[PDB]
Amino acid sequence: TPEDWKALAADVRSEFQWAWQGYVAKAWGKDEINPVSGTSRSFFIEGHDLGLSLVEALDTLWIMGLDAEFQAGVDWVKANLSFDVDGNAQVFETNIRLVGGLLSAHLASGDPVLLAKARDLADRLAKAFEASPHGLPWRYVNLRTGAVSDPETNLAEIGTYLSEFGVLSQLTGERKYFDMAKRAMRHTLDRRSKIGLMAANIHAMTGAFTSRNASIDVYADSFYEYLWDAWALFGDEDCKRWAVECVDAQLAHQAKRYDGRLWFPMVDFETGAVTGTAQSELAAYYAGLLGQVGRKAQGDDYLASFTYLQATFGVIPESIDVTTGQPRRKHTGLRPEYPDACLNLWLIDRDPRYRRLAAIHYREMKATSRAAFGYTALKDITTRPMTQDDNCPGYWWSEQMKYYYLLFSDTPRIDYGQLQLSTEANVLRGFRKV
Ligand SMILES: CO[C@H]1O[C@H](CO)[C@@H](O)[C@H](O)[C@@H]1S[C@H]1O[C@H](CO)[C@@H](O)[C@H](O)[C@@H]1O
Ligand SMILES: [Ca+2]
Ligand SMILES: [Ca+2]
Ligand code: NA
Repeated sequence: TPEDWKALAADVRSEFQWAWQGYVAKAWGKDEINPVSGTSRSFFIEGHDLGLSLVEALDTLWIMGLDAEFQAGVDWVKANLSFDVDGNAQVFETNIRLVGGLLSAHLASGDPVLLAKARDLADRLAKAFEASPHGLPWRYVNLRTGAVSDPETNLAEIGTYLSEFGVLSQLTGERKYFDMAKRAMRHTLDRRSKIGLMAANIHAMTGAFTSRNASIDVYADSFYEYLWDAWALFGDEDCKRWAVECVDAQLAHQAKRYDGRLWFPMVDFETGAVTGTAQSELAAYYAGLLGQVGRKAQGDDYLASFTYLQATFGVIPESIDVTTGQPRRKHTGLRPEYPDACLNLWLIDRDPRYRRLAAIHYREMKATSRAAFGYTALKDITTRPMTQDDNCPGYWWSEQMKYYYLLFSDTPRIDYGQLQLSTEANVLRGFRKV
Protein backbone atom coordinates (compact mmCIF):
# COMPACT_ATOMS: atom_id res chain seq x y z
CA THR A 1 0.00 0.00 0.00
CA PRO A 2 1.46 3.38 -1.07
CA GLU A 3 2.11 5.94 1.62
CA ASP A 4 -0.67 8.51 1.98
CA TRP A 5 1.59 11.55 2.33
CA LYS A 6 -1.24 13.95 3.12
CA ALA A 7 -2.39 11.73 5.98
CA LEU A 8 1.19 11.51 7.30
CA ALA A 9 1.46 15.31 7.17
CA ALA A 10 -1.79 15.57 9.14
CA ASP A 11 -0.29 13.24 11.76
CA VAL A 12 2.85 15.41 12.06
CA ARG A 13 0.61 18.47 12.52
CA SER A 14 -1.52 16.69 15.16
CA GLU A 15 1.60 15.65 17.07
CA PHE A 16 3.04 19.17 16.87
CA GLN A 17 -0.19 20.71 18.18
CA TRP A 18 -0.25 18.13 21.00
CA ALA A 19 3.35 19.01 21.91
CA TRP A 20 2.47 22.74 21.80
CA GLN A 21 -0.37 22.09 24.25
CA GLY A 22 2.17 20.48 26.59
CA TYR A 23 4.45 23.52 26.30
CA VAL A 24 1.54 25.86 27.10
CA ALA A 25 0.57 23.72 30.11
CA LYS A 26 4.02 23.20 31.63
CA ALA A 27 6.50 25.72 30.22
CA TRP A 28 4.64 28.82 28.99
CA GLY A 29 7.12 31.64 28.30
CA LYS A 30 10.01 29.40 29.34
CA ASP A 31 12.93 28.35 27.19
CA GLU A 32 12.47 24.56 26.98
CA ILE A 33 10.05 21.93 28.21
CA ASN A 34 11.29 18.83 30.02
CA PRO A 35 8.41 16.62 28.82
CA VAL A 36 8.99 13.55 31.04
CA SER A 37 8.86 15.50 34.33
CA GLY A 38 6.53 18.17 32.91
CA THR A 39 8.78 21.05 33.95
CA SER A 40 10.77 23.79 32.19
CA ARG A 41 14.41 24.81 31.95
CA SER A 42 16.33 27.91 30.92
CA PHE A 43 18.62 27.95 27.87
CA PHE A 44 20.48 31.26 27.48
CA ILE A 45 20.53 32.73 30.99
CA GLU A 46 19.69 30.58 34.03
CA GLY A 47 16.52 31.91 35.63
CA HIS A 48 15.92 34.53 32.92
CA ASP A 49 14.08 32.68 30.21
CA LEU A 50 13.40 34.30 26.82
CA GLY A 51 10.54 32.11 25.56
CA LEU A 52 13.01 30.21 23.37
CA SER A 53 10.86 27.23 22.28
CA LEU A 54 7.84 29.47 21.75
CA VAL A 55 9.89 31.69 19.42
CA GLU A 56 11.42 28.69 17.62
CA ALA A 57 7.97 27.16 17.03
CA LEU A 58 6.33 30.22 15.46
CA ASP A 59 7.09 29.73 11.77
CA THR A 60 6.34 25.99 12.05
CA LEU A 61 2.94 26.75 13.58
CA TRP A 62 2.09 29.18 10.77
CA ILE A 63 3.22 26.80 8.02
CA MET A 64 1.02 24.06 9.51
CA GLY A 65 -2.04 26.33 9.63
CA LEU A 66 -2.07 26.23 13.45
CA ASP A 67 -3.13 29.87 13.33
CA ALA A 68 -4.62 30.29 16.80
CA GLU A 69 -1.47 28.77 18.33
CA PHE A 70 0.78 30.96 16.15
CA GLN A 71 -1.10 34.09 17.18
CA ALA A 72 -0.98 33.12 20.87
CA GLY A 73 2.80 32.86 20.56
CA VAL A 74 3.16 36.11 18.60
CA ASP A 75 0.98 37.92 21.13
CA TRP A 76 3.14 36.60 24.00
CA VAL A 77 6.27 37.89 22.24
CA LYS A 78 4.77 41.31 21.67
CA ALA A 79 3.64 41.71 25.29
CA ASN A 80 6.59 40.08 27.07
CA LEU A 81 9.82 39.52 25.16
CA SER A 82 12.64 41.96 26.03
CA PHE A 83 16.39 41.65 25.54
CA ASP A 84 17.42 44.41 27.95
CA VAL A 85 18.89 41.80 30.31
CA ASP A 86 22.07 41.99 32.44
CA GLY A 87 23.31 38.53 31.52
CA ASN A 88 25.57 36.74 29.04
CA ALA A 89 24.14 35.18 25.90
CA GLN A 90 25.99 32.99 23.43
CA VAL A 91 26.06 35.08 20.22
CA PHE A 92 25.76 32.17 17.77
CA GLU A 93 22.80 30.50 19.49
CA THR A 94 21.04 33.82 20.08
CA ASN A 95 21.27 34.69 16.38
CA ILE A 96 20.23 31.39 14.85
CA ARG A 97 17.42 30.71 17.35
CA LEU A 98 16.00 34.09 18.44
CA VAL A 99 16.95 36.54 15.67
CA GLY A 100 16.11 33.93 13.05
CA GLY A 101 12.93 32.77 14.82
CA LEU A 102 11.62 36.33 15.07
CA LEU A 103 12.50 37.00 11.42
CA SER A 104 10.63 33.95 10.11
CA ALA A 105 7.61 34.85 12.27
CA HIS A 106 7.81 38.41 10.93
CA LEU A 107 7.95 37.24 7.32
CA ALA A 108 4.94 34.92 7.84
CA SER A 109 2.76 37.51 9.60
CA GLY A 110 3.98 40.91 8.45
CA ASP A 111 3.89 42.12 12.08
CA PRO A 112 6.38 45.02 12.46
CA VAL A 113 6.92 44.36 16.16
CA LEU A 114 8.60 41.04 15.38
CA LEU A 115 11.08 42.80 13.07
CA ALA A 116 11.68 45.53 15.68
CA LYS A 117 12.57 42.85 18.24
CA ALA A 118 14.81 40.92 15.83
CA ARG A 119 16.65 44.13 15.02
CA ASP A 120 16.99 45.16 18.69
CA LEU A 121 18.55 41.78 19.41
CA ALA A 122 20.89 41.95 16.41
CA ASP A 123 22.10 45.37 17.61
CA ARG A 124 22.96 43.82 20.99
CA LEU A 125 24.86 41.01 19.22
CA ALA A 126 26.69 43.53 17.01
CA LYS A 127 28.69 44.61 20.07
CA ALA A 128 30.42 41.19 20.02
CA PHE A 129 31.68 41.85 16.45
CA GLU A 130 32.68 45.44 17.28
CA ALA A 131 34.85 44.18 20.18
CA SER A 132 37.22 42.50 17.66
CA PRO A 133 39.58 44.52 15.44
CA HIS A 134 38.93 41.82 12.78
CA GLY A 135 35.15 41.90 13.12
CA LEU A 136 35.18 38.30 14.40
CA PRO A 137 32.50 38.02 17.10
CA TRP A 138 33.37 37.06 20.65
CA ARG A 139 31.35 34.02 21.73
CA TYR A 140 29.34 35.67 24.53
CA VAL A 141 27.92 39.14 25.02
CA ASN A 142 26.03 40.77 27.87
CA LEU A 143 22.69 41.74 26.29
CA ARG A 144 22.42 44.95 28.36
CA THR A 145 26.00 46.15 28.75
CA GLY A 146 27.79 44.87 25.64
CA ALA A 147 30.59 43.27 27.68
CA VAL A 148 32.17 40.35 25.83
CA SER A 149 33.72 37.08 26.91
CA ASP A 150 35.51 34.11 25.32
CA PRO A 151 37.28 34.98 22.04
CA GLU A 152 38.43 31.38 21.43
CA THR A 153 35.80 30.71 18.82
CA ASN A 154 35.20 28.69 15.66
CA LEU A 155 33.98 28.94 12.09
CA ALA A 156 30.35 28.15 12.94
CA GLU A 157 30.30 30.77 15.70
CA ILE A 158 31.90 33.48 13.52
CA GLY A 159 30.13 32.54 10.27
CA THR A 160 26.47 31.67 10.90
CA TYR A 161 24.98 35.18 10.76
CA LEU A 162 24.84 36.27 7.12
CA SER A 163 21.38 34.83 6.38
CA GLU A 164 19.62 36.49 9.33
CA PHE A 165 21.73 39.66 9.17
CA GLY A 166 21.35 39.88 5.38
CA VAL A 167 17.57 39.57 5.68
CA LEU A 168 17.70 42.33 8.34
CA SER A 169 19.59 44.50 5.86
CA GLN A 170 17.02 43.85 3.12
CA LEU A 171 14.05 44.59 5.39
CA THR A 172 15.49 47.60 7.24
CA GLY A 173 17.48 49.16 4.39
CA GLU A 174 20.60 49.26 6.59
CA ARG A 175 23.50 47.43 4.95
CA LYS A 176 25.55 47.35 8.15
CA TYR A 177 24.18 43.92 9.22
CA PHE A 178 25.03 42.17 5.94
CA ASP A 179 28.45 43.82 5.88
CA MET A 180 29.30 42.84 9.45
CA ALA A 181 28.43 39.19 8.86
CA LYS A 182 30.21 38.93 5.50
CA ARG A 183 33.40 40.59 6.84
CA ALA A 184 33.86 37.85 9.47
CA MET A 185 33.52 35.10 6.84
CA ARG A 186 35.95 36.80 4.45
CA HIS A 187 38.53 36.91 7.26
CA THR A 188 38.81 33.15 7.56
CA LEU A 189 38.40 32.49 3.82
CA ASP A 190 41.41 34.75 3.20
CA ARG A 191 43.39 32.41 5.50
CA ARG A 192 42.63 29.23 3.56
CA SER A 193 45.64 26.99 3.09
CA LYS A 194 47.13 26.10 -0.28
CA ILE A 195 44.77 23.07 -0.36
CA GLY A 196 41.73 25.32 0.18
CA LEU A 197 40.85 24.46 3.78
CA MET A 198 40.38 26.51 6.96
CA ALA A 199 41.03 25.26 10.47
CA ALA A 200 37.81 25.17 12.50
CA ASN A 201 39.14 27.08 15.54
CA ILE A 202 39.86 30.81 15.34
CA HIS A 203 40.72 33.56 17.84
CA ALA A 204 38.58 36.69 17.67
CA MET A 205 41.38 39.01 18.84
CA THR A 206 44.50 37.64 17.17
CA GLY A 207 42.55 36.67 14.04
CA ALA A 208 44.68 33.50 13.83
CA PHE A 209 43.69 29.86 13.75
CA THR A 210 44.06 28.14 17.13
CA SER A 211 44.11 24.55 15.83
CA ARG A 212 45.21 22.80 12.66
CA ASN A 213 41.98 20.79 12.19
CA ALA A 214 39.80 21.36 9.15
CA SER A 215 36.31 20.00 9.67
CA ILE A 216 32.91 19.79 7.97
CA ASP A 217 31.37 18.94 11.35
CA VAL A 218 30.51 20.62 14.66
CA TYR A 219 32.19 24.03 15.11
CA ALA A 220 32.50 24.48 11.34
CA ASP A 221 29.42 23.09 9.48
CA SER A 222 27.01 26.01 9.13
CA PHE A 223 29.74 28.41 7.90
CA TYR A 224 29.73 26.37 4.69
CA GLU A 225 25.92 26.42 4.47
CA TYR A 226 25.78 30.18 4.88
CA LEU A 227 28.16 30.74 1.95
CA TRP A 228 25.68 28.99 -0.37
CA ASP A 229 22.67 30.46 1.37
CA ALA A 230 23.97 34.02 0.85
CA TRP A 231 24.22 33.34 -2.89
CA ALA A 232 20.68 31.96 -2.84
CA LEU A 233 19.15 34.73 -0.71
CA PHE A 234 21.17 37.79 -1.77
CA GLY A 235 22.80 36.93 -5.09
CA ASP A 236 26.23 37.46 -3.51
CA GLU A 237 28.82 36.43 -6.09
CA ASP A 238 31.70 36.16 -3.60
CA CYS A 239 29.69 33.71 -1.50
CA LYS A 240 28.68 31.66 -4.55
CA ARG A 241 32.36 31.28 -5.46
CA TRP A 242 33.46 30.59 -1.89
CA ALA A 243 30.75 27.96 -1.31
CA VAL A 244 31.84 25.86 -4.27
CA GLU A 245 35.58 26.35 -3.64
CA CYS A 246 35.23 25.25 -0.02
CA VAL A 247 33.15 22.17 -0.85
CA ASP A 248 35.41 21.06 -3.64
CA ALA A 249 38.45 21.36 -1.27
CA GLN A 250 36.57 19.20 1.26
CA LEU A 251 35.72 16.63 -1.41
CA ALA A 252 39.39 16.53 -2.50
CA HIS A 253 40.97 16.30 0.97
CA GLN A 254 38.37 15.19 3.52
CA ALA A 255 36.22 12.66 1.63
CA LYS A 256 37.42 9.22 2.75
CA ARG A 257 35.84 5.79 2.46
CA TYR A 258 35.78 3.29 5.31
CA ASP A 259 34.17 -0.13 4.80
CA GLY A 260 32.70 1.11 1.52
CA ARG A 261 30.96 4.17 3.03
CA LEU A 262 31.74 7.86 2.57
CA TRP A 263 32.79 9.91 5.62
CA PHE A 264 34.47 13.30 6.13
CA PRO A 265 36.89 13.03 9.06
CA MET A 266 38.93 16.00 10.25
CA VAL A 267 42.25 16.60 8.54
CA ASP A 268 45.24 18.89 8.97
CA PHE A 269 44.15 22.03 7.13
CA GLU A 270 47.52 22.37 5.34
CA THR A 271 48.77 18.81 4.84
CA GLY A 272 45.52 16.85 4.51
CA ALA A 273 46.70 14.20 6.98
CA VAL A 274 43.73 12.66 8.80
CA THR A 275 43.56 14.03 12.37
CA GLY A 276 40.39 12.40 13.69
CA THR A 277 38.19 9.34 13.50
CA ALA A 278 34.86 10.74 14.79
CA GLN A 279 31.82 11.95 12.88
CA SER A 280 28.80 13.45 14.63
CA GLU A 281 25.18 12.96 13.63
CA LEU A 282 25.06 16.69 12.93
CA ALA A 283 27.30 16.27 9.88
CA ALA A 284 24.29 14.86 8.00
CA TYR A 285 23.44 18.47 7.02
CA TYR A 286 26.33 18.23 4.55
CA ALA A 287 24.55 15.67 2.36
CA GLY A 288 21.96 18.36 1.61
CA LEU A 289 24.56 21.13 1.13
CA LEU A 290 26.42 18.92 -1.37
CA GLY A 291 23.22 18.68 -3.41
CA GLN A 292 22.57 22.42 -3.18
CA VAL A 293 25.99 23.39 -4.53
CA GLY A 294 25.73 21.04 -7.53
CA ARG A 295 27.33 17.89 -6.05
CA LYS A 296 24.15 15.78 -5.77
CA ALA A 297 25.72 12.36 -6.46
CA GLN A 298 28.23 12.96 -3.68
CA GLY A 299 25.44 14.25 -1.41
CA ASP A 300 23.42 11.08 -1.99
CA ASP A 301 26.53 8.97 -1.26
CA TYR A 302 26.97 10.80 2.05
CA LEU A 303 23.26 10.53 2.91
CA ALA A 304 23.63 6.77 2.41
CA SER A 305 26.17 6.65 5.26
CA PHE A 306 23.53 8.09 7.62
CA THR A 307 20.81 5.87 6.15
CA TYR A 308 23.07 2.94 7.14
CA LEU A 309 23.27 4.30 10.69
CA GLN A 310 19.47 4.69 10.87
CA ALA A 311 18.83 1.17 9.51
CA THR A 312 21.41 -0.36 11.86
CA PHE A 313 20.85 1.58 15.10
CA GLY A 314 17.27 2.89 14.68
CA VAL A 315 18.25 6.34 15.92
CA ILE A 316 21.41 7.75 14.35
CA PRO A 317 24.14 7.71 17.03
CA GLU A 318 25.18 11.13 18.29
CA SER A 319 28.77 10.32 17.28
CA ILE A 320 30.39 7.38 15.49
CA ASP A 321 33.90 6.13 14.84
CA VAL A 322 34.28 6.26 11.04
CA THR A 323 36.83 3.44 11.07
CA THR A 324 34.31 0.95 12.50
CA GLY A 325 30.93 2.50 11.72
CA GLN A 326 29.92 2.01 15.39
CA PRO A 327 28.59 4.42 18.11
CA ARG A 328 30.94 6.46 20.31
CA ARG A 329 28.09 7.77 22.49
CA LYS A 330 24.77 6.24 23.63
CA HIS A 331 22.76 9.41 24.38
CA THR A 332 21.17 11.72 21.82
CA GLY A 333 20.07 15.28 21.35
CA LEU A 334 16.77 14.50 19.49
CA ARG A 335 18.65 15.69 16.43
CA PRO A 336 17.16 17.02 13.15
CA GLU A 337 19.98 16.82 10.58
CA TYR A 338 18.86 13.66 8.75
CA PRO A 339 15.42 15.04 7.70
CA ASP A 340 17.24 18.37 7.04
CA ALA A 341 19.30 16.60 4.38
CA CYS A 342 16.27 14.69 3.08
CA LEU A 343 14.28 17.91 2.56
CA ASN A 344 17.18 19.74 0.92
CA LEU A 345 17.85 16.90 -1.53
CA TRP A 346 14.11 16.41 -2.20
CA LEU A 347 13.74 20.08 -3.15
CA ILE A 348 16.03 19.40 -6.17
CA ASP A 349 13.83 16.88 -8.10
CA ARG A 350 11.13 15.69 -5.67
CA ASP A 351 12.45 12.12 -5.62
CA PRO A 352 10.04 10.01 -3.48
CA ARG A 353 13.00 8.13 -1.98
CA TYR A 354 13.67 11.09 0.33
CA ARG A 355 10.07 10.99 1.60
CA ARG A 356 10.44 7.26 2.30
CA LEU A 357 13.62 7.84 4.33
CA ALA A 358 12.18 10.80 6.26
CA ALA A 359 9.05 8.77 7.10
CA ILE A 360 11.27 6.11 8.71
CA HIS A 361 12.92 8.89 10.74
CA TYR A 362 9.60 10.43 11.85
CA ARG A 363 8.16 7.06 12.82
CA GLU A 364 11.33 6.24 14.77
CA MET A 365 11.03 9.56 16.62
CA LYS A 366 7.47 8.59 17.59
CA ALA A 367 8.63 5.10 18.67
CA THR A 368 11.50 6.34 20.88
CA SER A 369 11.12 9.98 22.02
CA ARG A 370 7.43 10.39 22.87
CA ALA A 371 6.88 11.31 26.52
CA ALA A 372 3.98 12.46 28.68
CA PHE A 373 4.10 16.15 27.70
CA GLY A 374 6.07 16.19 24.43
CA TYR A 375 9.17 14.74 22.77
CA THR A 376 12.48 14.12 24.50
CA ALA A 377 16.16 13.48 23.89
CA LEU A 378 17.45 9.98 24.65
CA LYS A 379 19.66 8.54 27.37
CA ASP A 380 20.67 5.26 25.71
CA ILE A 381 19.94 4.10 22.17
CA THR A 382 21.38 0.65 22.93
CA THR A 383 18.75 -0.52 25.47
CA ARG A 384 15.40 -1.96 24.40
CA PRO A 385 13.35 0.10 24.86
CA MET A 386 15.72 3.00 24.40
CA THR A 387 15.91 4.95 27.64
CA GLN A 388 14.96 8.63 27.73
CA ASP A 389 16.48 11.75 29.16
CA ASP A 390 14.13 14.69 29.96
CA ASN A 391 14.46 17.61 27.56
CA CYS A 392 12.86 18.85 24.35
CA PRO A 393 15.60 20.96 22.70
CA GLY A 394 14.43 24.31 21.31
CA TYR A 395 15.52 23.32 17.81
CA TRP A 396 12.92 20.50 17.69
CA TRP A 397 10.22 23.19 17.47
CA SER A 398 11.81 24.84 14.41
CA GLU A 399 13.48 21.91 12.63
CA GLN A 400 12.38 18.29 12.25
CA MET A 401 8.61 18.70 12.59
CA LYS A 402 8.83 21.46 9.98
CA TYR A 403 11.03 19.26 7.75
CA TYR A 404 8.60 16.33 7.96
CA TYR A 405 5.64 18.60 7.32
CA LEU A 406 7.28 20.32 4.34
CA LEU A 407 8.23 16.90 2.89
CA PHE A 408 4.74 15.41 3.28
CA SER A 409 2.15 18.22 3.11
CA ASP A 410 2.68 20.03 -0.21
CA THR A 411 1.21 22.95 1.70
CA PRO A 412 -0.10 25.93 -0.32
CA ARG A 413 1.34 28.21 2.41
CA ILE A 414 4.86 27.74 0.97
CA ASP A 415 6.22 28.54 -2.49
CA TYR A 416 8.49 25.51 -2.66
CA GLY A 417 10.51 26.99 -5.54
CA GLN A 418 11.41 30.07 -3.45
CA LEU A 419 11.73 28.31 -0.06
CA GLN A 420 14.91 29.16 1.85
CA LEU A 421 15.72 27.78 5.30
CA SER A 422 18.31 28.94 7.84
CA THR A 423 20.51 26.40 9.67
CA GLU A 424 17.81 26.42 12.41
CA ALA A 425 15.14 25.85 9.69
CA ASN A 426 13.78 29.38 10.00
CA VAL A 427 12.03 30.17 6.74
CA LEU A 428 13.65 33.28 5.29
CA ARG A 429 11.92 33.21 1.88
CA GLY A 430 8.91 31.45 0.38
CA PHE A 431 5.87 32.25 2.51
CA ARG A 432 2.62 32.48 0.50
CA LYS A 433 0.18 34.39 2.62
CA VAL A 434 -3.45 33.28 2.79
C1 LIG B 1 27.61 22.22 19.71
O1 LIG B 1 27.00 22.02 18.43
C2 LIG B 1 26.17 23.10 18.05
O2 LIG B 1 26.90 24.33 18.05
C3 LIG B 1 28.03 24.35 17.16
C4 LIG B 1 28.71 25.68 17.37
O3 LIG B 1 29.13 25.75 18.74
C5 LIG B 1 27.57 24.13 15.73
O4 LIG B 1 28.72 24.05 14.90
C6 LIG B 1 26.76 22.84 15.63
O5 LIG B 1 26.23 22.68 14.32
C7 LIG B 1 25.61 22.80 16.66
S1 LIG B 1 24.28 23.99 16.34
C8 LIG B 1 23.32 23.18 15.02
O6 LIG B 1 22.60 22.02 15.43
C9 LIG B 1 21.40 22.21 16.22
C10 LIG B 1 20.57 20.95 15.99
O7 LIG B 1 21.28 19.74 16.23
C11 LIG B 1 20.58 23.44 15.82
O8 LIG B 1 20.81 24.48 16.77
C12 LIG B 1 20.96 23.92 14.42
O9 LIG B 1 20.68 22.91 13.44
C13 LIG B 1 22.43 24.27 14.36
O10 LIG B 1 22.77 24.46 12.99
CA1 LIG C 1 21.76 23.13 11.21
CA1 LIG D 1 20.97 24.40 4.85
NA1 NA E 1 11.36 28.86 13.84
